[PDB]
Amino acid sequence: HVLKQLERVKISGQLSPRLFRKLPPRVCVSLKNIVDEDAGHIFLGFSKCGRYVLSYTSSFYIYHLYWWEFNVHSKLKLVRQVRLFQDEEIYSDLYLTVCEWPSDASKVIVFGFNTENHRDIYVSTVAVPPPDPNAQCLRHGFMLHTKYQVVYPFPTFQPAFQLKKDQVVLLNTSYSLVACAVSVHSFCQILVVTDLRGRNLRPMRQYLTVEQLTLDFEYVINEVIRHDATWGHQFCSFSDYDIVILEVCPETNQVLINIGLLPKTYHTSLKVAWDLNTFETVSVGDLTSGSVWSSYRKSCVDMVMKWLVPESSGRYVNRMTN
Amino acid sequence: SYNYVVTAQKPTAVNGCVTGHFTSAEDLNLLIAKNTRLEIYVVTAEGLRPVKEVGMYGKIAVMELFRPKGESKDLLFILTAKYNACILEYKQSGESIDIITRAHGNVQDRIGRPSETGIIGIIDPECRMIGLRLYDGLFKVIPLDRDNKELKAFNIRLEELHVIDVKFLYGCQAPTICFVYQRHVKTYEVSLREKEFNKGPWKQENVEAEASMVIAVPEPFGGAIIIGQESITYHNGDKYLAIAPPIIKQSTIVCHNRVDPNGSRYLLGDMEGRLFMLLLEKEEVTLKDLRVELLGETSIAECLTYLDNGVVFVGSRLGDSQLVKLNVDSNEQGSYVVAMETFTNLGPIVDMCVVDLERQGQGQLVTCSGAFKEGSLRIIRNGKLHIRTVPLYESPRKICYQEVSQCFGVLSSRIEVQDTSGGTTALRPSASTQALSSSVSSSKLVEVHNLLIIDQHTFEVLHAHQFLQNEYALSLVSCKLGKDPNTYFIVGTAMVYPEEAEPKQGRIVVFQYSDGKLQTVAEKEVKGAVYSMVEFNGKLLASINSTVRLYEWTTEKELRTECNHYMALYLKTKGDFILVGDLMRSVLLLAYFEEIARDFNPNWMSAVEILDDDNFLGAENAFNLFVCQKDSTDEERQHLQEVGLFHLGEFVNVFCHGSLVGSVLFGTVNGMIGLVTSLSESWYNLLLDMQNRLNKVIKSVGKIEHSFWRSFHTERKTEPATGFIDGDLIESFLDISRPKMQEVVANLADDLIKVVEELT
Amino acid sequence: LKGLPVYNKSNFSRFRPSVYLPTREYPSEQIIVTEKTNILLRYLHQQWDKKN
Ligand SMILES: Cc1cc(S(=O)(=O)Nc2ccc(Cl)c3c(Cl)c[nH]c23)oc1C(=O)N(C)C
Repeated sequence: HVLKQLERVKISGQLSPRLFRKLPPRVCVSLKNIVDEDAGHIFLGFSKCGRYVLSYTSSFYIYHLYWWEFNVHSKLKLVRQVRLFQDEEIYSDLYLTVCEWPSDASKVIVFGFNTENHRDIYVSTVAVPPPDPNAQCLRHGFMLHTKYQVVYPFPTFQPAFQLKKDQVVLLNTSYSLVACAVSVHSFCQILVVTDLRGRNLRPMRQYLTVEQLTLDFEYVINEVIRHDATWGHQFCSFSDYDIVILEVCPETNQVLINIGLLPKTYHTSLKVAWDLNTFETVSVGDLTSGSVWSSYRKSCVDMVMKWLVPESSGRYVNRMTN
Repeated sequence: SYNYVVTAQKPTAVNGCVTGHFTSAEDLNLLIAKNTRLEIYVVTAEGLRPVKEVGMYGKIAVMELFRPKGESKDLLFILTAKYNACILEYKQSGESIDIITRAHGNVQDRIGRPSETGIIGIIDPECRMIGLRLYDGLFKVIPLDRDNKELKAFNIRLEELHVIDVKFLYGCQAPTICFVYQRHVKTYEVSLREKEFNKGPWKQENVEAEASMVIAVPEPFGGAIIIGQESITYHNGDKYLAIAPPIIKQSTIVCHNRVDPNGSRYLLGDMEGRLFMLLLEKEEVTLKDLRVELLGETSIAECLTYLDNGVVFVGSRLGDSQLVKLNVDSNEQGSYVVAMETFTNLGPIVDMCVVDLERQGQGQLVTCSGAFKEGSLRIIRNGKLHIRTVPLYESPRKICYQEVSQCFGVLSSRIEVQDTSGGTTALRPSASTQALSSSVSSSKLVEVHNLLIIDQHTFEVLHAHQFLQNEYALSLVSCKLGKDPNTYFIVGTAMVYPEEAEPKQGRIVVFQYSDGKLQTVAEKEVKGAVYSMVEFNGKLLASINSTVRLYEWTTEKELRTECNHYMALYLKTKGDFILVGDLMRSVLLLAYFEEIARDFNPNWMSAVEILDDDNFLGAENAFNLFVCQKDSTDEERQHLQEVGLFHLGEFVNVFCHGSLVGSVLFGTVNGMIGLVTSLSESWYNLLLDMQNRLNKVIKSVGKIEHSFWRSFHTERKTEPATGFIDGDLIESFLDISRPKMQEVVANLADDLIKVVEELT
Repeated sequence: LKGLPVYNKSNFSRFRPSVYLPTREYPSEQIIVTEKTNILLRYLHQQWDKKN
C-alpha cells in the first residue's frame, strides 16, 4: 500500500504526515536492557522533535531526569541529566508527567502528582540541550523547581490548557491560579515560591525572568458576587469552589476559567475571563458534595468537547506519562 | 553556503481556470492559474490573444472573479497558499495597464489544522460575502462592504469537523451554504451581522460515501447536485433527485463547469480523461430527471472552462492542456469532442537526466513527464526552449542514460483492469505493447511495470521488459560495475502484495542490452523493497527499506553485499561520501559504512543533492529549499547546520547535476525547471543588498512582501530566507526603466547591467 | 442536445502574455483584517449582551 502512496506523492506533489499516519511505525525496538539499568531508568515517551527519549530515575527520592539521544537502530545515548525537584524533600511515589510548550521547545515542564485531603504537586522546567563548558548554549540550561498543595476538591489537571500559551505555564492552586512565565533572554504578562537552579547551583532569579501573574479566587468571586449577580443581592455565603480552565487564547491572551461555586449554599457555575495582557470581565453567570463537583466538571468537559477546535498538528501540547 | 536560484522554465501545470470579464466588461476573459503565475487571455475571433501574465508572490490556490454591484467589470479575488488574500481590479487607463490592489491582507489563523481536503474558496452569488474553508471545524468569512476602510473577517465554528467540500447556494434570501461532511449533506444559513450558523434552507440528508463534489445549481432550477461514485444526486429540499449511471462507475468525477447559464447543461471531467455532459431536464420551472452524456475523452482535467462558440479549455495538471471543441454531431468513433489546440506543459517531472546527445557542450534535458494515459518523455534544449515530446501513453517512473548503446532506459508503469476473461487486458495500446521487441522476466527468484529501452535519435521504444505479476519496479540506474566493462541496466523491484501494507520481498535485477535484446545478467532477491540505487566507485549502492547495503560485482557474475546501515529513499554520491535522504530523518551522511553527520531537524525531503563536498541541499514537502553544511568539535561535527533556507513554492521531485548552456537542475510537479548555482560571499552580499533595494522600488501585486513570500514556511516553524537569492527579482531589475535604475542603485548602472546579463 | 450558448459569435472564427512588473503605486482601497477574539469568547459575550 505504501509504494502506490509514494507514487501518488511523486505525481500529486502533496505529501503530509496525516496521510502518512495510516502506516504503522516502521521501527519498533524492544528497548530491553538497551536502556541503562533496564528500573534505574523509566522512559516516558518520545519528544516532540523526536531526537530525545526522556527517562527518569525511579528514586528520600531524587527523581533524576535523563534525556536519551534516539537512533534508528543503536544504543540510546544519555544526553541530559537533572534531578528535577531538587530543593524538594520527597516522601511518596509520584506519577511523573512531563510536557512541552506547543512551539516554545527550548524548555519542557514536568509535573509530579502522587496519590488524603491534601495532595502533593511538584513542578519544574528544564531547558532541553540546544542542538569549564565555555559554551553559552549549555549556559542556557536552567531549573525552576516549585511545590504547593491543594484542598480535597483537587483541581482538574487539564495539562494542554495549563500550557496552551507559549512561554507561560498556568498553575491552578486551590486558592489561586498562577501564570508563571519563565522567559529567558521585552516584558510579558503586563500592559508563589519558585526556587531557581541550573548546573546544580542556585543563581539569582543571558538572563531569565519569571513573570508571575495571579488572581486570588476569593477576591474575584467577592467582586463578581457584588457587582454581577442578580441573585447576588441575596447571596449569603460560599464555602468551596472548583476552578476549571475552559480555553486559553494566546492571540488575545485571554483564559476562560469556570467556577462551580458552592439559607444554604446552592450549586452554580460562574464563568470568568482573565486578560493576561493586563482586568477581569464576567462572561456568563449561572443559577441554582463530591458528586456535584464531579457533575460540574462533567459539564465543563462537555463544553470543551462541544467547542473543540483541533490545534494544527505540531502546535499541540504533548503530554508524556508512562 | 551562498546559492542563487533562478527559474529556467516557468511552471506550466494549470492550477485553476476562471471565465469572466476582468480586463473589460465586453471582452470575455479566461484567467489561467499556475503556481505563482496569473495568465490573463482575452477570447477573440482569432483565438486566445494573451493580455498580461502578472506574477503573484504566492501559490495561487483560490481564484474567483466576482462582480460586486456598482463595479463596471468583475473584481479578482486571489488567496495564496501562504494564506494571503487580495482583491485585484484591472485598469487599462489609456495605454497604461495597472492592476490596482483594492484589498490586501493575510488570513492565516495559526490555530486550526489545515483541512485534509484542499483549501476551498466560495463567493456569495449576490456578492455579499466570501466563504473560505481554511481549517477543520472552522469557516473564515469576509464581508464585502465597500464603505469600511477595514474589512472585518471572522470565523464561525463548523460542527462537522470533516467537510469534503462546500458551495454557496443560489436564490436563497440569505446566504446559505451546502456541503457534504463525512457521509451526509447539511446546510446552515449564515448571518453576517450575528456571525453564526443559523439553520439552513433544507434538512440534512445521507449520500453515497464517495460523494465528493457539490455544484450550486443556479436559478430557476435551484438546489445543489452532489457528485460521487455511482452517486449523481440532486438535492433541493422536497426536490430530492438521484441517478447512478454505470458510466460514472469507471472513475471518480473531478471537475465541473456550468455550460448553460440557467444550469440545464453542466460539464463533468474525471481522472480517466472522459468528459461527461450532465443534463438537467427543464420541467414546468422544476427538474424531472437528471442525465449524463459522455462526449469522448481528453487529457486529464484539473479544471474545465466552457468558452464561447462551443469550445472548452481543459485545464490540466497531470499533462497537456487542450482546447477541446464540442461538436454538435458525433465523430466516427462516437466522440462528440475534437481537439483543436494543445498547450504545452511539462506537468509532473518524475525524473530527468541531463545528457549532451549532440556535441558543443549543450546539455539537453530528457525528462520523464505526465502520468497515466498522458505519460510522456520531454526533450528540452536551449535556443527559445524548444521542447520535443515523445508520448508513451503510460506512466514513466525514472530514466537513465546508457551512452554505450546510445539508448534511454525508462521505468514505465501502465494500469490494467482485472477480468475473468484471461488474466488481464490493458486499458489502452500504449508503448509497452508497441515496442519493437518484447520480453518478460518470468524468473522465480493491476499495474504492469516494464523497462522500455528507447533510441537517443529516433526516440522509438526498442524493447520492453514486463516484470513479474505484482512486481513493482522502483529504481533504475546504469553503470559499469566492478572490473566488468559491459555497462549494465541495474533496476530494483518490489514484490508488493495487496495483503501487506509494507513490502517484504524485492529483486535487484542486472540487465544488459545485447544488440537489441535485453539480457538478465543477474537477479539478486533482497529482503524488502529496493527504494533507490546509485553507483559508488564501481559498486552498486542499494537501499533496502531503512537498510543501506553496498554490493560488489564478483567475477562469478553475481552481486555480493559488503556492509549494512540503519526509510532510506534518496541516494546521491560524491566521492566517498554518501548522502542518504530519509523520509522523516532528513539528511544523513556516510563514508567508506561509518556515520558522519545527520541533520536532526525532521523534514519530509522530496529530493536531495550534493552541491559541493560540504554543501548539502534538499527540498522537503513544504515546497521549501534548505542547504545544510558539515561543520568540521569532537562530536558537534556530527551535527549538520542548515546554513540557508528558502521557500521555493514548488514540489521539486528530482535534483540533477549539470546545465543547459556549479549548477543543479531541479524538476517540479508544476513543471518548473530551475537553476541552483553557488555564489561567492562578496557577490552574495552584493546581490542581497541588490534584492533588498529592488524590493523597495519594485511594487508587489497584491501588496505581498517578497521577504514574506520567500521566507521559510512549514507547519511547525517559519524563518526568513537566508543563503539564497530570489534571482527572478534580480532579473526584473534589467526590465525596469533606467530612471528607476537610478533609484535602485542609490548610494553604492552598466556593471549591474552586466552582472544581470551574465545571470541571464 | 448540444444547443450550447454563445456570448458572441465572432469569437473563435479565424482560428506568452507579457509579465506585468508594477512600478507605480496606487494606494489600496481597503485592507482585510481578521478578528482575533476567540470564538468561545465572542459567543459567551454575545449571550451576555442578550441577557443584559
Ligand atoms: C479536548 C481535550 C483537551 C484536553 S486537555 O489536554 O486540556 N485535558 C483536559 C481538559 C479539560 C478537562 Cl476538564 C480535563 C480533565 Cl477533568 C482532565 N483532563 C482535562 O483533554 C481533552 C480531552 O480529550 N478530554 C477532556 C476528554
